[PDB]
Parts: sequence; structure tokens; C-alpha cells
Amino acid sequence: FISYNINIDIHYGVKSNSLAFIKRTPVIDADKPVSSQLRVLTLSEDSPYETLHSFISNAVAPFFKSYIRESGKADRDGDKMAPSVEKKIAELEMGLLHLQQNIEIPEISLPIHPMITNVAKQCYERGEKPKVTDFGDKVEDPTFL
Amino acid sequence: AVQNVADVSVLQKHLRKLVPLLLEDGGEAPAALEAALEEKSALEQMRKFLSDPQVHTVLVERSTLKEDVGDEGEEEKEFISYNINIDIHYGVKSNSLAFIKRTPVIDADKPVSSQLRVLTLSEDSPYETLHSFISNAVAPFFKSYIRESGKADRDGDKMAPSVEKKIAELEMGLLHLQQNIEIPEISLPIHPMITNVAKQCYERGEKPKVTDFGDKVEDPTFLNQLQSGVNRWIREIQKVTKLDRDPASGTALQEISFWLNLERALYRIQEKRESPEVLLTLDILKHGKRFHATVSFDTDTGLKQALETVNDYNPLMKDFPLNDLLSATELDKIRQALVAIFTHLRKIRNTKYPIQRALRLVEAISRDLSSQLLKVLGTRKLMHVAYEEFEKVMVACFEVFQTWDDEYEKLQVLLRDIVKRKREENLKMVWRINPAHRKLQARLDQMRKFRRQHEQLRAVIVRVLRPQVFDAADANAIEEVNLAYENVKEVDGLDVSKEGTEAWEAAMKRYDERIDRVETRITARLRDQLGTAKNANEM
Amino acid sequence: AVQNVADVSVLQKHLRKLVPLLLEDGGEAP
Repeated sequence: FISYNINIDIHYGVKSNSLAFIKRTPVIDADKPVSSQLRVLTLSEDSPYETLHSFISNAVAPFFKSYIRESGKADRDGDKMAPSVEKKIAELEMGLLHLQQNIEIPEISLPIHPMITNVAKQCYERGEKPKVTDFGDKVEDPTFL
Repeated sequence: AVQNVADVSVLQKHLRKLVPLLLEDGGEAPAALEAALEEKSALEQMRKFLSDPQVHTVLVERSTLKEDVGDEGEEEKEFISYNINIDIHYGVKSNSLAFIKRTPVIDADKPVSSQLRVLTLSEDSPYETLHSFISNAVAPFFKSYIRESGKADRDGDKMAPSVEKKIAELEMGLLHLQQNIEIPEISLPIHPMITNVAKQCYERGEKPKVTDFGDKVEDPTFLNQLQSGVNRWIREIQKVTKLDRDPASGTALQEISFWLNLERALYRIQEKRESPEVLLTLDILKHGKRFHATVSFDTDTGLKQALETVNDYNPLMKDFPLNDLLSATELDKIRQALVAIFTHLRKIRNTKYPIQRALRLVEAISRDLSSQLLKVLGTRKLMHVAYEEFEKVMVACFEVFQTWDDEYEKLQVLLRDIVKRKREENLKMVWRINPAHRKLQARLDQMRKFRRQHEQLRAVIVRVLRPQVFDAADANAIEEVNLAYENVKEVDGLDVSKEGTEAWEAAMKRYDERIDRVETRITARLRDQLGTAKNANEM
Repeated sequence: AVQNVADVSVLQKHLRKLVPLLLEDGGEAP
């Protein structure tokens, strides 16, 4: 069933698509185009490792590299901070592509039906063994089976 | 994976609906977009994008082109120009949309926007944007998986915590993001017709009047365009003012050079009407029902309070003692230059300069002190510095060390006098400088121990290891101590890192293995020569 | 900053018309 959730912060929900909106323009103005005042990101839950890796790669490698090369910053010695952060970005990409180890599915809850589970729990908490008899009519009802 | 290739129509309509709001709060798929969006140059581009399972970058932009028009009447004209790129780069005067394929081949049967993620470009400051937004998008978010996924529960893989640490290293490592772009000012981004009309109204030298604009002097949309232009002008000049350099993205030297440039530019941003053409621009704004733009040229764009905010014009005279310290290469010059910058700190208090910021600048200057004494150390040639010469220059650099501590305890006297100043002003206490200088000195002084150490041996060895001053062994053993000094020398030199000190420790542990062998020899000769009596050569 | 603030209605309708184009690939608000 499709539902909705609201988050002031940012949070990974499982099997729940996400849309993040972070203000590109810090000041808030109704006259200022709100959509052009905001910054739009989105995410679907398929594999967060490759998610982050590929998105940061194709988001910062060409943008950042092209802008540092073409804006004359490579000719400016005011900040040698850029090559250091280029190495930093490269090692981000390496570490995030290396994030391909585990499926992370060790054990999941076992669903059968709420009715049988609650009947068994209520007939066991008294101190008695559940059988075919405790369910009663539910053992031969085709729909419940 | 590779699947059916999507069609142009579906994604074209999707992006057409998405763009106009994100671009100008509306527009409903403007025809300028669709002109070159349907163009074969772009069409084959997105065909390759969808089909090729190797390209996952694309850039659709719409520049609000500032078309320079030479016709008399105005300066520029607003224009619309859609742009298509298969590689992504900073578009000038425009915000763009990038699309990354999460699946190497995308189809319409599965949701296209599910298999493809959208990015939207920032033109104001793309680097600051991308950094802050990646932080506020991944850091607590990768944190949420670090907790939910039980990566701490399974210690077999401990590389996700390290990649979290390196994400943090990025986010707190580059915060300037190439800050301080040195933007001094911009052009006049206001209504063009008024500026041009005033230009021919004064090139005649006849004081542009109220009437010469005609009905435009009372035309509402004209006037509101003037207001919007003046508002954006104050936007970029308050931008050039809000540039507040921090010690990083440069250095404290560069910080107070920023103070230089900022102050000498806000000397002219005190008002913005200095040019006679801008004087008559003030006059026509007064005439054209924009007298608030006039007082802006006096108060708002006439940013006089900047000077009041930056009354700190004594750092201008601080740049000279700092420069003396910069040129201070000889040890005595270094100490007296520290004294000089200290005395002019006594001077610089008069201005309301941020003392937390100021003495964190002196923190950067203290690491600069470490750097310049490192240059002096390279002059000393620590790699193969000669022992007695080395302890003599350690007498020199250690009197320089407790003297740096002399005017450093004097910097604490400065802390007391700035207690007086906070009694007159008050401000936040956090102004640590505490340098790494001692660490070098630490290594220095510990090496000095070593130095004295072997000198305690070697000269005395020249007699004590010598029999009654054993020839065969002790000749090679005096060689042992001397060439061991060489081996500790050939591996331990001017190594700045503490790993040099660690290799020094290894060097002494093997050195003192030899030395303890020498001790065993000398004690053996002792005991085998004892037993006679107490007097002189006996005991 | 808070000088003029976009209304709840306009931004919420913008999101209502924007989300289905992404999370349903051109769908309608559910």
C-alpha cells in the first residue's frame, strides 16, 4: 500500500521512496521563485552503496574537474585546497565502489497470519501447548488456510 | 542492466513539465526549450544516452541570455537560450538539470524517474552548494544505515565506518569551498533605458532633469524595474561585503591581506555614487520616484557602516611587524620580530578587531613560525648536522625556544591586557595559538639527549673502552659506536614527522645494544682487574 | 531569512504536481 511520510531531517526509509528538498538559496522569499529557491534530490531504495558511489561520481567528478580546469582556478595559487580535495574525492569513489560486499539479509521476520499468531500466543501465555484444537473452526476454513 | 531503450517522447514530456517551475516558477514548457530539445543534435544525444550502457551524465540548461544590444535606447536585453550538453559543467548565468541513469539502459515500461535520478545545478556558488548539499544529504543518512543495517553489529566489514569518517573528513575539511572569490563589484544591473537616457541627458552637460524621461518618470512598471535593479545591485555588493575570510583557504597572512583589500575597497563602497555618471544616476532615481535608491547610494549601497563594522584599521599597521617576522630568518631577528608583532598587538587593541579571530590568526602565524624555523633548520642541515656544532646551534635555537616562550608568556600578559580590553569590550575567549613548535623542539631536545648521550660515550670510550687508558675487540667496538652514530645518522635526519623520532628510538635501541655490550666488556675488565686493594689503579 | 514567506498552499500544490511526475514517472497524485 502506497503511503507518505514527512521528515524535517533526512532519513533512510526501507521500501519507501524519498524526495529531499534543500534550499539552494538560504534566504526564503515568496517573490523569489520557490522552486528556483530550492534544490531537488530524490532516491529509490535499490542498493544504497552503488547509489551513493555512482551519484557522487557522475555528480562531482565532471562538474568539479571541469570548473576547476576552466575557471582559471588551476592557474590560481590562492587555494591549493582543490587538488587535495580532488584526491579526497577519488578515494571516496574508490571506497564507495568497494562497498559491494554483503547483501545484508541475515534473517527476516516470519509472517504467517495475525489470527493464528495471536491465538497461539494467547493460548500459550496461560501455560498450555498449542495444537490443532485451539484454533477450532479455523483449521478447516478454506479462506483462512 | 541492459533493457528496452526508452523513447524520446515520454522523458521529453516529463522534463518539459519539470523544468519551468524549477527554472522561473513557471512557464509551462517554453517553446525555446522545445526548439533545440527536439533538435537532432540533442535527439541523437539522448538516444545514445538511453541506449549506451556507459554514459550516465547529461546537462540540459536554459540560459537567460544577457544579449548585448547596440541600438540606442538601452544597454542589454533579456533573452532565452536553451542549451544541450552530454558532459556536465558550470553553466554561466544559468541553472541546469542533470540526469544520472541508475540503470545503464533505461526503459519507459519501468518508471524512468525510478531508474534515473535528477540533479539541479546552482549558478550562484556551485561548489558551496554541492558540498553543503552532499553533506546534508548523505552524512546523517549514511549514519542512519550505519545504525540500522547493523554495520557495527557485523565487524567482519569495518570499511563502512571508515568511509563515514572520510565523508566527515571532506565535510569538515573543505568548508571554504574556494571561499573569497575576490569579487570587488559588478556592473549596473538595473533598467537599461533609464541609464541610457540619463547618459545622453548628461553627455550634453545639462543636468538630466525630471521631465526629460517623459511619462516614464511616473510610469509604474518603469519605476518598479528601477527598484528591482537597484535591489539586485545591493544584493551583489552586500555579497562582496559579506565575504568574511577565515584563516583557512589561505593563511593569516592572506587573512590580513584580505583585511587590506576589503578595507581599501569599502573605502569606496562607503557610498556608491562617486562617478559623475553615477551621481546623475542618483539624481535621476531621486527624480524617478526612487529616492530610496538615492539614499541607498547614500546608505544602503552607500555602505558606510562597513567602515563602522571594520574600524579595525590598525591591522593595516600590523601588517608591518608581521612582515618583519616574515623576513626574520636569523634567530635573533626571529625573536625580536616576535617582540615587534607583540608590541604592535599592544597597539592593535585600540581597534575592535576580533580577538578570537585575531589570535587564531596568530595561531596560523605560529605554525608559520614553525615553518620558518623549519627553513632555518634546513639551513642548519639537520640531516647530517655535526654533533658539537649541533648542540651549539641547539643552545641557540633553545634560547630561541624559551625566548619564544618568553614572549609567549608575554602573549599571556597580552591575554591579561586583553582581559583589560574585554573589560572595555568583552568577546569570546577561544583564541588558542598553541603551536606544534615544542614538538619540533621536543624532537630537537630528545635528539639533543642522544647527542650528549653518545658524546658521553665516545670521548670517554676513547679512553675507557681502551685497555687501561681490549685492542682486538675494542678497536672494532669504538668503530661500533662511531659507525653506529653514522647508522643512526644515515636513517635519522631532518625528518619532520614523528616517524623520524620513532626510527630514532629504533636506532638507539640497537645503538644501546652495542653500548650495553661495551658496558659488559668494561665491567668484565673491571671485575677481573679488581681484588687488589682500594688505592688508585686498584679501585 | 524571514521577510516574505511562501504560503503553505502554493508550495504544497507545487509538490502535489511535482511528486507524481517523479515517483510515478508522470502519474497523478495518489
